[PDB]
Amino acid sequence: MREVISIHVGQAGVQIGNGCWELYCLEHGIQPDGQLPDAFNTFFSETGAGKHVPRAVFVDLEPTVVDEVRTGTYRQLFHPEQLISGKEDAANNYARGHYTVGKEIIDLTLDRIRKLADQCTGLQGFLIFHSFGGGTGAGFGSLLLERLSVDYGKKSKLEFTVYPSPQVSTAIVEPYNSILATHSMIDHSDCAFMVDNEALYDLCRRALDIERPTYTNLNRLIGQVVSSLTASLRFDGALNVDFTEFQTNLVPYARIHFPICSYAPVISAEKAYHEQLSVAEITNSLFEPANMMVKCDPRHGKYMACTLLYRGDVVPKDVSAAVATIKTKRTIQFVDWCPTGFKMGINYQPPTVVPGGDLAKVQRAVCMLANTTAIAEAWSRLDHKFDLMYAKRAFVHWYVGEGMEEAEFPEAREDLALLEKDYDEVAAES
Amino acid sequence: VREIVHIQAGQCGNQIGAKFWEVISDEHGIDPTGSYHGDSDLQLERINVYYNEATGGKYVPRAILVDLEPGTMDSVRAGQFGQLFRPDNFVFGQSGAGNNWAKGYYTEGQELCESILDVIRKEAESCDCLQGFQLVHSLGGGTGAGLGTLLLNKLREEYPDRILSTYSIVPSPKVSDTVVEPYNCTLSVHQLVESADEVFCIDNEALYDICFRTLKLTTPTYGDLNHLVSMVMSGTTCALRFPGQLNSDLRKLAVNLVPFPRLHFFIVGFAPLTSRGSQQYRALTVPELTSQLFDNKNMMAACDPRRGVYLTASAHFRGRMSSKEVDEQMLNIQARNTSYFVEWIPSNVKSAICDIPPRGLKMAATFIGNTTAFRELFTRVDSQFQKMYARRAFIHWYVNEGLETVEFDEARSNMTDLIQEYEMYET
Amino acid sequence: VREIVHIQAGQCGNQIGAKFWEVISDEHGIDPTGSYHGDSDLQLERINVYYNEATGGKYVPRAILVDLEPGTMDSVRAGQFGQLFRPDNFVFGQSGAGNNWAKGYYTEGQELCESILDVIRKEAESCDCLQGFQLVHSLGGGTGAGLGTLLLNKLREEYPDRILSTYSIVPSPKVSDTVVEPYNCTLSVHQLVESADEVFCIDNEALYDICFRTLKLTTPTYGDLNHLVSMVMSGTTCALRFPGQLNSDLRKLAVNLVPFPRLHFFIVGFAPLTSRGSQQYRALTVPELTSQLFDNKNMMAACDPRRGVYLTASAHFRGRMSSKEVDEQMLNIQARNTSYFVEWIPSNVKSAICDIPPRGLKMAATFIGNTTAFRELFTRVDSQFQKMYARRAFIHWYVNEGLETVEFDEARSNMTDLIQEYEMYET
Amino acid sequence: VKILFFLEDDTIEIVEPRVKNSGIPQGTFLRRHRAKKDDDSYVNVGDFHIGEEFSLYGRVYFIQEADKFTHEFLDKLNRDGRTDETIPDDPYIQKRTLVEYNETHRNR
Amino acid sequence: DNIDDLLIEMHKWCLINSVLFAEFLGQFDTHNNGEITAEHFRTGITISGYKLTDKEFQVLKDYYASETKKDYVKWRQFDKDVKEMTVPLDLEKTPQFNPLTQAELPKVQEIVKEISKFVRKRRLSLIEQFKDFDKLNHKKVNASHFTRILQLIGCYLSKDRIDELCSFYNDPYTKFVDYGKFCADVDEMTGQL
Ligand SMILES: Nc1nc2c(ncn2[C@@H]2O[C@H](COP(=O)(O)OP(=O)(O)OP(=O)(O)O)[C@@H](O)[C@H]2O)c(=O)[nH]1
Ligand SMILES: Nc1nc2c(ncn2[C@@H]2O[C@H](COP(=O)(O)OP(=O)(O)O)[C@@H](O)[C@H]2O)c(=O)[nH]1
Ligand SMILES: Nc1nc2c(ncn2[C@@H]2O[C@H](COP(=O)(O)OP(=O)(O)O)[C@@H](O)[C@H]2O)c(=O)[nH]1
Ligand SMILES: [Mg+2]
Repeated sequence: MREVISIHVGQAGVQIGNGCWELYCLEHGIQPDGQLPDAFNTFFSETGAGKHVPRAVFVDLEPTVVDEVRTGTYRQLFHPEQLISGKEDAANNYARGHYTVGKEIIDLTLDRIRKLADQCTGLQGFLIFHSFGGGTGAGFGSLLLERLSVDYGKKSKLEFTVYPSPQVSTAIVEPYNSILATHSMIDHSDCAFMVDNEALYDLCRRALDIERPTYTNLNRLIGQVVSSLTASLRFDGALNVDFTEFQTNLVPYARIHFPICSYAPVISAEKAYHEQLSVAEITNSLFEPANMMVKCDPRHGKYMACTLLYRGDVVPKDVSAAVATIKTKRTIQFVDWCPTGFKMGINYQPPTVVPGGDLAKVQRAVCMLANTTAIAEAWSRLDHKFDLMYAKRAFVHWYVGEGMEEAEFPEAREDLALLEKDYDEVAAES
Repeated sequence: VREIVHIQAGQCGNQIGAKFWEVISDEHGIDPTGSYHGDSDLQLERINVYYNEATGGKYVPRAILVDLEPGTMDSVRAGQFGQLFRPDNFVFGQSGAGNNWAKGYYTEGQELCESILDVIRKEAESCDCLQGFQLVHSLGGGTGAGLGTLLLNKLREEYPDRILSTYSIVPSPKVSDTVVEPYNCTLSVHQLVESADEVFCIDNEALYDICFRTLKLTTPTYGDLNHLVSMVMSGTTCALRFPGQLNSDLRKLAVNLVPFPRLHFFIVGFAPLTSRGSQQYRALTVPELTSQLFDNKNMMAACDPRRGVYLTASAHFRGRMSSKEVDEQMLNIQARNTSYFVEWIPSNVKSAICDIPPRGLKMAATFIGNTTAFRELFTRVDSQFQKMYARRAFIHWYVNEGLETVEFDEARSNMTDLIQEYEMYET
Repeated sequence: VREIVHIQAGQCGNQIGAKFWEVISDEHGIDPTGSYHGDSDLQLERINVYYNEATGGKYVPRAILVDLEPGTMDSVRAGQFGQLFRPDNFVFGQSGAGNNWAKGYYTEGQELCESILDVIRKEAESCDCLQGFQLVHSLGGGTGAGLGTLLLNKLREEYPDRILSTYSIVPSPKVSDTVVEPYNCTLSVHQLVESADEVFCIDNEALYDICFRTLKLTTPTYGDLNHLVSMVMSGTTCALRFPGQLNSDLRKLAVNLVPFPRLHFFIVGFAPLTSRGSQQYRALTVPELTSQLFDNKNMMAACDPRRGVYLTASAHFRGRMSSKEVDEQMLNIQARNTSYFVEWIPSNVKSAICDIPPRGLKMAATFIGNTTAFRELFTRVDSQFQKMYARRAFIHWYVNEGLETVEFDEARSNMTDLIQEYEMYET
Repeated sequence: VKILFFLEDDTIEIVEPRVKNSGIPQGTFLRRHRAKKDDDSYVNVGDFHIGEEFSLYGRVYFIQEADKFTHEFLDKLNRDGRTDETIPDDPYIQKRTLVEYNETHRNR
Repeated sequence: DNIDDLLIEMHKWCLINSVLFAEFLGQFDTHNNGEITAEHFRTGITISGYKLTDKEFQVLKDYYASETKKDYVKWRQFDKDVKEMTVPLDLEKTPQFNPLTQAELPKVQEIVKEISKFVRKRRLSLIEQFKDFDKLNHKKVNASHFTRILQLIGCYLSKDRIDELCSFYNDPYTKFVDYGKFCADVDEMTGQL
């Protein structure tokens, strides 16, 4: 019909994939074994005489995270080929995950992903997940994206990655891997989404009332974002949006693509009983910096074209009235050469709650993907952190010994500097 | 499948090894007869890391025991877990230790070296994979200091890729068991710096300090002293054996904490530690664990961090616990005490989480850090070495073995530069 | 129905043969009183290979015992299984052996030869089919070396087609029992080269070495030494006695291993062998067995193959085990040690898989191989035989019996070319 | 523990015996003073029996054995008793004694 | 669908994983009432790491429902109930015994005996032959592979009796065939080999 292929890289990618496919199973009503007690085709294939198999490939260079899926409850859902596990992880090193150990396994995975595309008559794009700080997410992700660019060409390659947090850090070498992967991603990706755990931690504690979250809670909120984005391709609606429609409307330039994400309403069960959750009420909440999934304030920058996706009870009237109200906000800035600024998509399928869920069953919801110059704030912090380490050459020996030539360190530094010039050159009005 | 090969040497290594194998055997649930009698399936998930299976459901560890005199081996045979070890893995000589570095390196080392190396090759090439080797020995002694460094060179020659992480015990500054400690420790430094990827330094004075102050024991025994060391060794490899929210193996640990090849000496510590009467009163949460780890009194090396500065630090946690709460402590403990970290490396504290804590303990943590406080440690041995070396005579027992007097100058030449190497990078 | 007739000569043959008939009595389940008391129906499938039935349910062996003095027979009679044997099969003289080959061959050999042959005729022509004969004798003594070679020629004259498989013990240089062994071995070799199809060589030095190295027996007696030999000859005929995935009997072995009629002296090897204090920890697998068989120390012939090159090799396996796992080891072991194999014959390693393993062992393996290292064995005796020839030594004892002095010259000349024959084929 | 009671003024004292490497501060467990039961009433000799659970200040103690003179004075008040119940073994002390058993016992 | 069996299963998951809920469920109690919202309990259970099924959820919510409010669950009562399974806190009162470390820790036999006949006659060891399929060392394999190896040995039994052995020797957690105890029973009935 019209299907989508998802690939997950690194432990972050596998765990995010675990939550996302959990959401797909209960949203279509598919049991863990693949049976039933519509759009199944878009995400599942009918193979086993009553049985559905998902169109997914999980990749990691170490077996622990994949073996959890192999031994977990959802093990019977996946074909064994779809779960690929390496022998020893990249040790948070970009050089080891790209040249030495990454090339040991690159051509194994590309066979499986090409094999799954043969069954996919209506393939319209790939969804790709990374952890920039991780060795496999960066080094192996770059090698996979470079090959997939020439293998298929004009097929949409969308990314949803975990950018490093502004101050929260778990790996020392995190700045090194992020910049090296930045050069690879910028040229080959059609459009790359960014989120960070630090902004999530604030959101799942303030609006959703959770004192001490884990990675499990963060992954479930990420699953909701992906479900709303793909809801247009999978359910009835009044304004559908395709993969080509987000990409053509959100990116005014080739290298400007990077959007930011937010979701509303995020709210607990007790709070939900007291409020009306009107279309204007949920729309107003998105634009506050507090709801942002990336810890950057839009007021530092400006707004280019935006996308809104509504689910459920929404009526096109209240969308236009709410968006018209948004245009009156002087606290929101738009560049002069984009007076239109919006595309809206409306779908009838409401969000689905989860066993052991974290959210309330809201009858209507909205998700936004928007491009802003405020992301240049994020790139500045990473750039400054890199120079301090590279000025005294703090970790070069690990990377050089595993195949990387030292000349790649300034080259990736130069590409980031050009990218920051691309953002500030565009931001100015004329 | 990341098998780890464990090597013990001498009186110090064998006692620590014997106690260490009690901890892991209990953790996985191995009966002293060698048969699994545990309580859960996860213990069998990756028991292959430290155990081999003999036909009959009996598991035997990948252990090698090395000594120059049989006296230490016979005590291990009569120990509680003596039946566990494979009989052919016991390699021993028929001559006294001598407490001499040159004698153990040249005279008795060569004959044992070839017999030992074949024994290692049996276990090294018996498993589907091998991540690295593990060494426990003393530097103040004769057998572990002399022969242990000789085997360390041969392991690197055959297996360059694998991780040669070592656990070492350093001669005590105030009162120690041996007169000729300065020579053996100084001579062993040069071999350790160039060959070993990771070095953990452990001092008996710190262990005694913990037993009084924290554990409130009246008469600390070597059994209690060796227990604390063994719990650190289990913590480092815990990520491989069990799942977790964020895995961190040995190669991850070395990449983060080692910015330059020669700066890889580490200080270690463990939390929580509580006296038997106080554990009723003590609340135990994530912030409580972080308090001990950075507290100077919990360090197992007698080197006060406050006199120096930190370069890198790594902490591991075990048990189900909030990911936010761990990440918040790392940020605060770094911002609160910015006077004790270098400006030119941000995010100096690495983190990791494991799912399953040790028996009895709901949560536990391990700390490995690198600091310039080691300059205190090698200052003490170098100062004592200078006084003894000006007295040319005690070298007499080293020269008869074949050791040239220039080796003492080269031995003093290199670690002096290592002390210098830590001096400049404080700036 | 491939019956094998057993012949035992001398003090060596009767001791080893008595132990051998214990082992087969164990495996088929024959009570010492001579009746079946076993546990499996497969044991009675092909017991006719080695046994006849006396009416009444009593089974007796196809064995003939030969000696010059009755002392050894009485030792066999009073043994645990002595009464099993047929009363009339004991053939003995009434004169001392003398340890003289000429006396054994000419004086007492002719008198005993005619009486022995008819006893052999009784067993040889009592069965439906007769594949070959089995000889056990020593080459250093006078009885087995002297009379054994005489009987070997007469067996070939009457029964050319049948396989005359022989097991021999070479006089161990520098160790062996008596003074005149180089004379006896030298004369016997010429008879062995032309007449016998297959010869297996066993040295007493290797049996002692294996016991100390592997079995860790402090006091190895002939009971243990003969037991290890009994396994190999039991394994060779096991293909005849039990079903398997790929059978290989004697005639298959001779065709594969023998490239030219005179190059057929073999070395034999057996695995597994483990000390009784370590058998529990050993992980017995198919690759583990392959390690022991080709290990140079497990050969019961004191001739190290690495000083030579291999020509043919054959391995036998007993157990329920994967054909692929077997077939892969040959290729791996042949490809790794290509420097030790001749390039004008590829696939130098033969195989077979038999089903039922021996008691106590889940699986076992047997090795028989041919190599140019036999030039080491014959060099020792030739040099030793040369020094007794120069001053004419004891030969006067041989002359009185009727041996012409030229017989010593032809005996050395034949072996001299045999040593040369292995030299040219190394190229 | 060791429970000491004074006939002169009805006060009570509890002293925990000191044990090698116990790791717990040992000694006087309750200072000599008059003890009020859970019923707000003073403890008396009429309360103590050999084999009966005696509670004081949130804790419960089990009376095991009495001193020789304690036996005699209680005999004149018909309060004697012998229970077969010894002190249950401390597992921690058991294991340390076995480790000390390992160090000391038998190479013979 | 059962309160007690689910409580026993949770306690077993506690003993194996060494986890206490008082950390997680005490977070949401901002007033220290001992009662929190039902949906925060639902979030707390998932955070705790156990994958509780929906059926178990409402049965727990119904049983531990409060009387002072709508849809409040007595988390302190639930947390205490699981804690008591380990050891009562009133042990300062003498009587209670603690679990120490030990309390914490015909058709089939006919087929077993015939299998024992085969192994005795053959001198087999089955434990080394199933090893090809129990990856991750759980020693429990799919029913098809368990059967499939059996005639790889060569004991061509009738199809229905093989499924009978799979039924009795079933491993409830993985729904697989547990061959660890199967091999022990087989070699025991064969005897010495
Ligand atoms: N939001 C979120 N982030 C995660 C999760 N798991 C891991 N991460 C991120 O992943 C990073 C850790 O690196 P890894 O998960 O090991 O990624 P990797 O590519 O496999 O790195 P290697 O293990 O060296 O191969 C951390 O910075 C986390 O922020 C998760 O479940 N949720
Ligand atoms: N921590 C600890 N130290 C020990 C133990 N046994 C011995 N030592 C110390 O190790 C140091 C060196 O011992 P030595 O016997 O010379 O070791 P070796 O000669 O290298 O094998 C001595 O100062 C001992 O005090 C033990 O069980 N634990
Ligand atoms: N392996 C082994 N060798 C033996 C045994 N008995 C004797 N021999 C050796 O056989 C050699 C010669 O034996 P001998 O008495 O001359 O036998 P005969 O001449 O054939 O009767 C001696 O050197 C012995 O060492 C035995 O039971 N086992
Ligand atoms: Mg990874």
